[PDB]
Amino acid sequence: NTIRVIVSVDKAKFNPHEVLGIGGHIVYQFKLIPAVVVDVPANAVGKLKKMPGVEKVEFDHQAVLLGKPSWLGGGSTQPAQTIPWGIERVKAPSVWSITDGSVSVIQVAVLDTGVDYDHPDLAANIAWCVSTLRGKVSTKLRDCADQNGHGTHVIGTIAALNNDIGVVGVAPGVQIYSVRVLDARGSGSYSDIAIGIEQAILGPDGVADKDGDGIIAGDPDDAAAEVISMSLGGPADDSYLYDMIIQAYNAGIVIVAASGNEGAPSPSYPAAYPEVIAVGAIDSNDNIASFSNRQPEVSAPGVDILSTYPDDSYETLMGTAMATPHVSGVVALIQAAYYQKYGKILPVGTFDDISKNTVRGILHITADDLGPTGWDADYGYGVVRAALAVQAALG
Ligand SMILES: [Ca+2]
Ligand SMILES: [Ca+2]
Ligand SMILES: [Ca+2]
Ligand SMILES: [Ca+2]
Ligand SMILES: [Ca+2]
Ligand SMILES: [Ca+2]
Repeated sequence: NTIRVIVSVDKAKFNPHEVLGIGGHIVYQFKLIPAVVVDVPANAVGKLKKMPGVEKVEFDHQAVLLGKPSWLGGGSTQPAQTIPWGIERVKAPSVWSITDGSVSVIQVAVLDTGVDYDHPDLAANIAWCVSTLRGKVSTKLRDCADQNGHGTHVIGTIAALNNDIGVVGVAPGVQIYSVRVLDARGSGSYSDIAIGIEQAILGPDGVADKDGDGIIAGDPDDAAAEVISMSLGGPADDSYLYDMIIQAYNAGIVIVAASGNEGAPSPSYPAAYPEVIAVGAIDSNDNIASFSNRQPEVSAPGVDILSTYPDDSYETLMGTAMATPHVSGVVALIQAAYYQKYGKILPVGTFDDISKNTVRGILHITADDLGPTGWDADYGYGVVRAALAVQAALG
């Protein structure tokens, strides 16, 4: 009866009453790209096409969480802090006395099923809690809360607190924007994801560049996250989503996503974009996971990953979804350390980068090169290493 559709518009010519006229609804007018999410009856899609200036009509595609409960089972096994093997594998703990992410200009946004925001091992690091489900940006704690468990896990992988209890993240001091883009079942429309990406550059104040100097990420006066981490993917590549991705990147934000769990020969979207670092999964033997989609950029612990889980609990999951937050957390350390030393963050790399000069190049060079020498289709450049990466960033 009604269908959701994302129109790419001439914002000069385009009038939302026109769609309202044809029985439609306006879902979300993008702040950062000339586009608008709409509901139209099926027959109107014709009409919608040359509304002035509707220049492109794109359908709303489905993306899916990329982490699942592990074969080995189980919880936090002791009433003290556990360090999950993957945290130690990506060489995080030795960085912390330099930084643990707690540099205050630095935020990581995590677009997922939501967060258990008052989790005793998360709560202090959760700086903003948004949902974008169904096109409506909500900031109600009841809407922004994790109905699934996955985003809670993925977040504790980046940022669980270094303390008494539970687990610890790669960056246990970094601030987290939780942007709920996937429903209770872990399904998400691209539109909601695109909006989430926009919410992550806007930050809590709804403005991309308050103060007008074209510095977004790494700007103390702006609320923009510096990392957007997506433990999700789907098979569709739409141009308004890719445009949003180019908005993030241009803001100087590092974008990180799961390669996918299908054993496919290349990454899903958004991982498959040049501007995103595609992350594949290793196990505790440094073998590539056979589920891990091939031709990632880097790989990271992704099998039998103990992390935070609702409600105030912990669980062990697996997938390229679990690998991803290790990479994101390793970026957060890079940028935090870099900022703490120089007045400034590093630029996002490119995929090709083998320089000490960007986040991505440093990643690529300090990674632990497993399998065949150099970048390979299983490991990418290899397994990411916080300690060596932060040493490069500051050397
Ligand atoms: Ca802890
Ligand atoms: Ca600024
Ligand atoms: Ca400024
Ligand atoms: Ca920031
Ligand atoms: Ca709770
Ligand atoms: Ca290799």
